[PDB]
Amino acid sequence: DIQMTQSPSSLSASVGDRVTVTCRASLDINKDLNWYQQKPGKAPALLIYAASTLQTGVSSRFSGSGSGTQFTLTISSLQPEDFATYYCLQDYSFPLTFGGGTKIDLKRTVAAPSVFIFPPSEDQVKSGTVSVVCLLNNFYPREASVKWKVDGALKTGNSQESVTEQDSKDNTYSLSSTLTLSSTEYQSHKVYACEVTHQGLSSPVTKSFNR
Amino acid sequence: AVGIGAVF
Amino acid sequence: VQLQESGPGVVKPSETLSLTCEVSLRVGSYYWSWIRQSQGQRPEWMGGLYSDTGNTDYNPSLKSRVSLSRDMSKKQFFLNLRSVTATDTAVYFCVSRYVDHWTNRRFDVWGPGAQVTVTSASTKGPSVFPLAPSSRSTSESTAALGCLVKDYFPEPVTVSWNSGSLTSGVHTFPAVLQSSGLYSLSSVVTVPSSSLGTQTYVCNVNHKPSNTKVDKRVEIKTC
Repeated sequence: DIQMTQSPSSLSASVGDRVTVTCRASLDINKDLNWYQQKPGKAPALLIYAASTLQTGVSSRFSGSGSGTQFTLTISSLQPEDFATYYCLQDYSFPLTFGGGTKIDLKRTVAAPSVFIFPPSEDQVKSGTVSVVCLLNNFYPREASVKWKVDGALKTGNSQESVTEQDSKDNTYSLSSTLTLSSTEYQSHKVYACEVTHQGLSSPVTKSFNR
Repeated sequence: AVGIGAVF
Repeated sequence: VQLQESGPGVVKPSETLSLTCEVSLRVGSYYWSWIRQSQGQRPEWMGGLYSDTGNTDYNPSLKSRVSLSRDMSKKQFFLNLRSVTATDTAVYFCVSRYVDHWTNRRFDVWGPGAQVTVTSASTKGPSVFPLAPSSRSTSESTAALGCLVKDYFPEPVTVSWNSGSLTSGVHTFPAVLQSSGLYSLSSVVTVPSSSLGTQTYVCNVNHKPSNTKVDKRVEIKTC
């Protein structure tokens, strides 16, 4: 199957900016590419089809170009209603495949996350399964990577992230990264550490606790 | 190129 | 045109996921597809068919499990997804794609989408545990605390702090379906650490489907 590689995963923009979203095909797909806008809880809406044709009722500041494997969606004068996620969709061959998405959000000054780590309470330890929560609070841009280190060793799997929508008041994001462990496996280690990387941080910030 | 009907 | 998905919102694992699409409608053939999208992910085209023949095209990532059909007399077309697992939890859209060759319009009609959740869980109220600000984090000026909300089904839960009087700095994360087949989330808030010790903090968790309400006081652990 062909697959689109969408870029960037998120893109920061101000009202009135000229903004570019790109889509890359693994194979040649001629001009059989479509652009979609999606708002939360809603179906994607078709903006551009056949690489450059504007769908009926769509505002004219949306435009598309490209052919072969490289395609571009341009929003000429971004308005507040343009803040959304955008997907490209190839229909050159079966199966139809979508790009990874581009969330366009409101630009604001860079804010490093404040990091906090929460050990499970004794009440939850007695229940047989515990959660360890690492919190990245009020940061910007959405850009964020969390690494888990237990007893000095990098760990992978288990951890799950959730993120809020861009905050209405300060335009920041917050992120939780949560480990879910049995009480036994939890007590089989001493030190739990989450290590956070962000543009607002010149070097990673680690917050850790000993059980 | 695929999966598009036609009405007349 | 308008499309509308219909069918159960909960499906037990290994069972068959079935949905109907009601198609509102003048001489031709439509391509009707099911496209699904899980939380935090891109949409996945599962398969489509032409309405005049019913000939199907299937995404290879499902082929054995997915079946599509349509009933022109009832203006319905159907999805069956066999032997589902928790990763088949998604919003399912039925979508119609057809060009009017008289007017040269393209037409791309989506239903509002049906969330389906694969789980063995029955309705259950949540368990709430405090996320206490650590004793040593008092060196800084801002403190963080929260509540972990878990083991409930179905969505939604609403979370408040101090019965609504605390809203500044509150962050309630989206719920995530756990491997247990039930939901978990955290709600946090940042407060002045100087207010720790003089201000009481309580998270209020409301779960209407089970008619359950839980309050949990969150205090520092003094050593």
